[PDB]
Amino acid sequence: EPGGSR
Amino acid sequence: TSWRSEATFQFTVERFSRLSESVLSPPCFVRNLPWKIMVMPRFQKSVGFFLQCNAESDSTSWSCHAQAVLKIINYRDDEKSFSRRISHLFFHKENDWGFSNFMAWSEVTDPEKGFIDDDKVTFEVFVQADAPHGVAW
Repeated sequence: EPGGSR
Repeated sequence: TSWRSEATFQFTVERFSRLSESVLSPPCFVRNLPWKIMVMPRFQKSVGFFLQCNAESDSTSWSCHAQAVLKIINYRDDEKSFSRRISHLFFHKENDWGFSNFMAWSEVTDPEKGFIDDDKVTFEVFVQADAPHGVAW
């Protein structure tokens, strides 16, 4: 699933 | 104008096969905020494709909810372009959103697939954002 890059 | 509620912009990454650090596109203003495409290799292996919002600002009071279509353009046939959709509340602690594994690296760099040409890959973002909070009071 989508999320932040870090 | 920069107050537009939506927009489509692109960023072509050069020497793609040699990408080793994350790259950022110039800003595209929507709801008067700077939005940028972020690309990075993840685990050769996969392509990291993220959408970033107002990252430079030192403000910690802003927030903007937006939906968007992240797409890797297929130059040979746009129906073969691959895209994923996102919906996210951007703010200082979560200023970007996307997929660390958006596409297999081997697929995007496959010269026979149509996504890469002269080691260049074009990324596109269609973002629809609501009015921001904590910015223009």
